[PDB]
Amino acid sequence: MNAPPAFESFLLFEGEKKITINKDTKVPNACLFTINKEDHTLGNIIKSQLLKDPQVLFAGYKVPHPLEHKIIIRVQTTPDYSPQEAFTNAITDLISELSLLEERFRVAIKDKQEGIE
Amino acid sequence: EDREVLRVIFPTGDSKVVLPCNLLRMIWNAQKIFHINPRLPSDLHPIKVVE
Amino acid sequence: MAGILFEDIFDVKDIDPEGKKFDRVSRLHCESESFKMDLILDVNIQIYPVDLGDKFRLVIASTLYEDGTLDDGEYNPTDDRPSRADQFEYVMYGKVYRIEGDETSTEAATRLSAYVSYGGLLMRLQGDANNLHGFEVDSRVYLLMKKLAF
Amino acid sequence: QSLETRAEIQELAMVPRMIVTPQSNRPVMGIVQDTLTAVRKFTKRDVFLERGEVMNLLMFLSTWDGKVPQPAILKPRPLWTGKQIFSLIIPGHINCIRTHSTHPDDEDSGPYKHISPGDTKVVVENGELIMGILCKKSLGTSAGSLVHISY
Repeated sequence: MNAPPAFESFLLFEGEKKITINKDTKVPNACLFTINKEDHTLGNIIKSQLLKDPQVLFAGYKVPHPLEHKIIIRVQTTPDYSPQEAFTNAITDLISELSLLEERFRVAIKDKQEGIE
Repeated sequence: EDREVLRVIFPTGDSKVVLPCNLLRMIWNAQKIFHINPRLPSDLHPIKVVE
Repeated sequence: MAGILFEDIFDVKDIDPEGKKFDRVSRLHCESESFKMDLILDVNIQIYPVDLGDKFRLVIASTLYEDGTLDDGEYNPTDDRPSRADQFEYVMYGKVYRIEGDETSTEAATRLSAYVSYGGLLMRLQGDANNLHGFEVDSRVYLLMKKLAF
Repeated sequence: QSLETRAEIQELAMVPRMIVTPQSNRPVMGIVQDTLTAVRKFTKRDVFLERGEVMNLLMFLSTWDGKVPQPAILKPRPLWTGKQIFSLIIPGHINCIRTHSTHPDDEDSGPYKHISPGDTKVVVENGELIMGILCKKSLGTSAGSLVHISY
C-alpha cells in the first residue's frame, strides 16, 4: 500500500504555510503565488475575479500535478499598481459578491414560501 | 566531371541519398537570420565562394 | 496615424472559390475598383458576416501608434492613445511570408504578388503599386477592414 | 550504485539523448495517441481563443518568455488563432517545410494550380508556425519531422 490517508488531501501540514509569494524575473512587475492544499474550486474562481479587473495584464493558474494538492497563480499588472493589492482586493470583492448572494438567497427563501425550514 | 561520375554511382538514377549536414536547411537559415532580401542585390563576390 | 502601405475599396467577386467552404473562416475572392489589383483573403465570417453583394474598404499599415514602431508585441489593452483608426470594424495582425512576381525578364520586376499570413488566416494580393511596401518580414503588418460601405 | 555509473548513465543512456535513433536515422519518439489527434484538431485555421483561454494555456507552457503575443484578430474582439499559440512552443527558430502529406490537398498536381492556400501545406519560418495543420507527417517519428529538426 502507498495510498495517502484521504484527510491529507486538505489539512495543512505542520511544517507548511498556506500561501507563498515569489517574484518572476523574466518580466518586470509580476508575481507567483503558491496555494497549498487547495484545488480547482478555489483556483478557478480567483482566476476569474482577477481577469475582471482591468488593471491586470495577465492572470492564470495551473495545478502542477493532479496527485499533488497545490495550485500556482501567475498574475501581472501595470507598473502603476502592485499585483499583490489586486489579489487581496479580488478576494474581498469576491467575498462581497458571495455575501450579497447569501443575503438575497435567504431573503428569496423568505419570500412567500412554506416549509422553508 | 562530378556529374558524370555521379551517374556511374547511381545507374538507377535516384535523387535521394543520405548525407550529414542539411545544406538546404542551413542556407535557408542564413537567409532567415541575416534577413536577406531576395530582391535587393547581394553583396557577395563569387571567387570568395569558390575559394 | 499609421503610414499607409496599401489602400483601396474592393468589390467581392465570390465568397466560395471551388465552393468547398467551411465554418468560421471563409475565403473571399475579390477585385479592386482600380481593376489593377487582385485579392484572395480569409476572414472570420462568424464574427464579421460578409455578403456577396458587399463592397469593402481595405487598408494595410505598418503600424498603429502614430509612426513609431510597435514591434514590442504584447497587445497591451491598457493603451488609450487615439492614434489608432480603431474606427474600422475588422482588424487583423500578421506576418508576410512570400512576395513574388516575374523578375527573370528584361527589366522585368513588373506585376507583383504578396502573400500574407494573419495567424493562419491567409491572404494574397496582386498589384504593382504595393512594390514599395511588400516585404518578407517579421510579424508587423495589419489588415484593417471597415464599413463594408453601401 | 556509484558516481561513476550514475555519470555514465546521465551522460550516455538518458532519454533526451535516446531520441534520434541510429537504427534508421529518424526520431525514435514523437507525439502519440490522444495528444496527436488533439494537435491536428488544434492547428486547423478555424480555431480561435479569447483572452482567458490563451492566458490559461500560456500558464501551462514552460519556456514562455512572459510576453503574450498580439492576437491575430484585434477587432471586433480579441482572438488568438491556434497556429499562433503553437508558435510559442516551437524552439528558438526550428524550421521545416512540406510534410503536409496527409489525405488532404491533392495527390500532387492540385497545389501547383497556383497555390490557393488549400491550407494543407505545413510551413514554418524563424520558429513561428506560418500555416497548415500538424499531424503524424510533421510531428511523428517520420524522418523529415519537426521533432527531428528540434533535436
